[PDB]
Amino acid sequence: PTNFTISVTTEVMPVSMTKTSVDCTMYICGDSVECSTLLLQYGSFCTQ
Amino acid sequence: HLKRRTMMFKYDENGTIVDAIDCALDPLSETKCTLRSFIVEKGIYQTS
Ligand SMILES: *[C@@H]1O[C@H](CO)[C@@H](O)[C@H](O)[C@H]1NC(C)=O
Ligand SMILES: *[C@@H]1O[C@H](CO)[C@@H](O)[C@H](O)[C@H]1NC(C)=O
Repeated sequence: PTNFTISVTTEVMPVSMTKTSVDCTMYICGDSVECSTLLLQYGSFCTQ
Repeated sequence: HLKRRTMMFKYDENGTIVDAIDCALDPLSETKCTLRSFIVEKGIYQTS
């Protein structure tokens, strides 16, 4: 080669995504206490 | 007078109850009730 080119290029990389949190009692049952009492019998699904 | 409450009881190895938490009392009790432990480590916890 007898010449050269100074090239600038872009590389786009993801780093993080949105941090989400879920309340089980609001999602599965909302505000009803009967569903909350029945959901208490399902153990540690929501802790997991 | 008894009211509709959610409580967590600590059962001894002999079967007796040795400690209790009223989950509606203060934010610390709500933090303890969101987990299943009477001891909470240092950190920030989302509470139900
Ligand atoms: C290299 O290329 C540049 C851009 O076209 C030009 O100005 C320059 O004269 C070239 N150099 C040679 C030695 O040909
Ligand atoms: C459990 O009961 C045994 C037999 O009475 C007693 O020696 C022991 O101290 C008890 N344990 C606790 C943790 O209270």
